[PDB]
Amino acid sequence: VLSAADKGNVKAAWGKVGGHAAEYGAEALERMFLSFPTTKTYFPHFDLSHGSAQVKGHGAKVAAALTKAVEHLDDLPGALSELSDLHAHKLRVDPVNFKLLSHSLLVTLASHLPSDFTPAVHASLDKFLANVSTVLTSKYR
Amino acid sequence: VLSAADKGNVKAAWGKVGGHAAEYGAEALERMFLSFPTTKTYFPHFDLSHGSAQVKGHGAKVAAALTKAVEHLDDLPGALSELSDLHAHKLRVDPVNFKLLSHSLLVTLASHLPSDFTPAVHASLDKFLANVSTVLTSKYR
Amino acid sequence: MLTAEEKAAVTAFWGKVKVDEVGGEALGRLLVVYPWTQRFFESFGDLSTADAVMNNPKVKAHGKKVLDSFSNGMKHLDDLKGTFAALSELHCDKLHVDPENFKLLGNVLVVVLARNFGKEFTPVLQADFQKVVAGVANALAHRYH
Amino acid sequence: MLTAEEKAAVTAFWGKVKVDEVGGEALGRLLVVYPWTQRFFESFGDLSTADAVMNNPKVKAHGKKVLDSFSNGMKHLDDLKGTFAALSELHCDKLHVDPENFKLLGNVLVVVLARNFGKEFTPVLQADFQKVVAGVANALAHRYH
Ligand code: HEM
Ligand code: HEM
Ligand code: HEM
Ligand code: HEM
Repeated sequence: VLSAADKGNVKAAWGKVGGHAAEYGAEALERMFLSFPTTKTYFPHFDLSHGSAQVKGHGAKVAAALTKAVEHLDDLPGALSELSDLHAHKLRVDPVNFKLLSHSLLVTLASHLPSDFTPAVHASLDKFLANVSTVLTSKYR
Repeated sequence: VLSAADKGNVKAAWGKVGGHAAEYGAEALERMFLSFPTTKTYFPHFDLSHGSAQVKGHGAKVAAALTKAVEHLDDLPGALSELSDLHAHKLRVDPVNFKLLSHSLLVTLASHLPSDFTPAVHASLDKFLANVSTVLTSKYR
Repeated sequence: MLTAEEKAAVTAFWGKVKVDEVGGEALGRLLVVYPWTQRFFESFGDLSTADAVMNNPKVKAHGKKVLDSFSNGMKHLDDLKGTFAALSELHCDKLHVDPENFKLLGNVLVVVLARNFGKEFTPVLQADFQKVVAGVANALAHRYH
Repeated sequence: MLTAEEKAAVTAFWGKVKVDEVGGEALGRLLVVYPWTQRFFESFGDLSTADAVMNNPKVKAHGKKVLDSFSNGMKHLDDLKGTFAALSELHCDKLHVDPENFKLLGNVLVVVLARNFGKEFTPVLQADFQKVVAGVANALAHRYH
C-alpha cells in the first residue's frame, strides 16, 4: 500500500501518459533489452530487432497491466493475481529483472515528461513499481 | 506475504526456540558483526568485543521484537510500527543490512535446531524475516 | 571498456552536459528517492523535505564534485579500476558505504540525463551510458574485496 | 583472500566436510528457498515439492560437483579468479545466471554447514567462510564485470 500522497502522484503521472502508455511500455522494453541483454533470455521466441511488432505488442500489454494496477491502487495483490502466478510460478522470473524493468520505465517516463517528473513524482513512481514488483514475485517472496 | 503453511512453520519453529530466544538474538548479532563488519558502524556506542553485556542485552531486545511479530503474523505492520519509525526515519538503516541480519539469524537457528531446521522451514523462516524486514523498511520503499 | 564506436558516442554526448546542474539534481534525487542515503550527509544541514534537499547549497556543490569524478573517469575509460582506487578506499574503508548504493546513484544519474535531454537520450545512447555507470560503480567497489 | 592462519583454520575444517551429503543439501535448499533458481534445472526432473527436490538424484549428484568445485577453490585461495575462469564463462555467457545467485548459494552453504556442524561452526569460523564465499562469488562473476 502506498501513502495517499503517493497514490495521488502515480495517478497524476499516469494521466499525463494518457494515450501514450503503449508507446512508453514498448520503449521501456527496448531500453531494457539494450541496456540489460540478460533479460533477452526470457524472450527467446521473440523477434527482438529494433522495431519488432512483437516487442510493440507486448509493450502494449505491459502498459495495460500498469494502467489496471493504477486504477486498483488499493488492492494490488488482487488486481494482479493472474499475472503474479504467470511470472512467479510458470516463468520463474528472477526478481532482479523487475528492478531493471522498473528502471527502464522510469527512464522512459523521465524523457517524455520532463516537467512532470519532479523529485516527488519520481519517488512516488519508484515505490509504485516496487510494490508491483513485490506483488508479481509473491508465489515466492 | 505469508501463506498459512508459512505461518504454521514459523510458529512451530519459534515454539522450539522458546526460552533460548534471548540467547539466539545475542549469537545472531555476534555473527553479524564478525561476518559483516560494516554493520558495526551503526553501533559506535557499543563494546562489540565477544561477551559484551551490551550485545546480550540488545540481542534479548531483538529476540523480543521477533516473538511479538510471531504472535501477530497477520498484522506485522501494526505490531512493528514503533520499530519501523526508529530504523527507517531515525537511524536511516541501509536496507542491505536487514538481509545480513536475517542470514545471521538463519545461521544461528540452523546450528541449534538441526532436526527442526528442514528445507521447508528454512524457506518459511526466510520469508518471515524478509516480511519483517520489509516492515521496518516501511518508511521508505 | 566499451567498443570504440560506443566510446565516441558517449564522449560526444558528454560534451553537452552541464555537470554543475545535472550533478546537483542527481545527488538530490538520490537523497529524496532512497532516504537512507541521507545518513551519510547529515552534516549538510536540512534535508527534511524534497525541496529542502533539492535547494540545499552543499548538496548542489557536492553533486558537482561527484560529477567531476565522472568526467574524469570518462577520460580514463580504460583504466577505471585505477582512476577510482583512492576514492574506492575512502568510500569503503573510511565512509562505509554499501556498494549497492554506487549502483543506485549511477541509475539516478541516467534518469537525470534522460530528463534533461529527452529525445536525444536514445535507447542506444542509454545502453552505452549504462555500461559506463556499471564500470564506475564496480571500480568504486573493488576495495570491499 | 585472507591471512595464512585463517586459511589454515578454514582448510582444516573443510577436511571434516562430507561433500556428498552437504553438497546435495545445499543445492536442494537453494532450489527450495529461492524457487526462481529452478528454471535453470528444468531438465533435472521433478522439482515440485521440497521432498522431490531433496530426493532428486540429479540434484544430489550435481550438488556434489559444486562442492568439489568448492574444494578445488580451497586449494587455490589466492588466484580464485583463474580457478573459476572456466565456470565463469559457463555461468555468465552460456547459462546467463544473475551474479546475485552465486551469493545466495554461498549463503545457503553457510547455513548448511551450520546445520551439520552445530557449535563447531563458531561465529569467528563462520566469518572466515563468509570471506571465501564472497571470493568464490566474485570470481564466478568476473566474466560479467
Ligand atoms: C513491471 C512488471 C511487469 C509487468 C507489469 C508485466 C506484465 C506482463 C503482461 C501484461 C504479460 C502478458 C500476460 C498475458 O498475456 O496474460 C507479461 C508476460 C511475460 N512477462 Fe512480464 N511483466 C512485468 C515484468 C517482467 C519481467 C521483469 C520479466 C523478465 C525480463 C518479464 C517476462 C515476461 C515473459 C517472458 C512473459 C511472457 C511472454 C509471452 O510468451 O507472451 N516480465 N508480462
Ligand atoms: C529483523 C530485524 C531487526 C529487528 C527485529 C530489530 C529490533 C530492534 C529492537 C527491538 C530495538 C530496540 C528498540 C528500543 O527499545 O529502543 C532495535 C534497536 C536498534 N537497531 Fe534493530 N532491529 C532489526 C534490524 C536492525 C539492523 C539490520 C540494524 C543495523 C545493522 C539495526 C540497528 C539498530 C540500532 C542502531 C538500534 C538502536 C540501538 C541503541 O541505541 O541501543 N537493527 N532493533
Ligand atoms: C557512484 C558514484 C560516486 C562517485 C563517483 C563519488 C565520488 C565522490 C567524490 C569525488 C568525493 C570527494 C569529493 C571531495 O573531494 O570533496 C565523494 C565524497 C563523499 N561521498 Fe561519494 N561518490 C559516489 C557514490 C557515493 C554514494 C552512493 C555515497 C553514499 C550515500 C557517497 C557518499 C559520500 C560521502 C559521505 C562523501 C564525503 C563527503 C564530504 O567529504 O563532505 N558517495 N564522493
Ligand atoms: C557460486 C557457486 C557455484 C559453483 C561453484 C557452481 C559449480 C558448478 C559446476 C562445477 C558445474 C559443472 C560444470 C561442468 O562440469 O559441465 C556447474 C553447472 C551448472 N550450474 Fe553452477 N555453480 C554455482 C552457482 C550456480 C547458480 C547460483 C546457478 C543458478 C541459479 C547455477 C546453475 C548451473 C547450471 C544450470 C549448471 C549446468 C547444469 C547442467 O549441466 O545441466 N550455478 N556449476
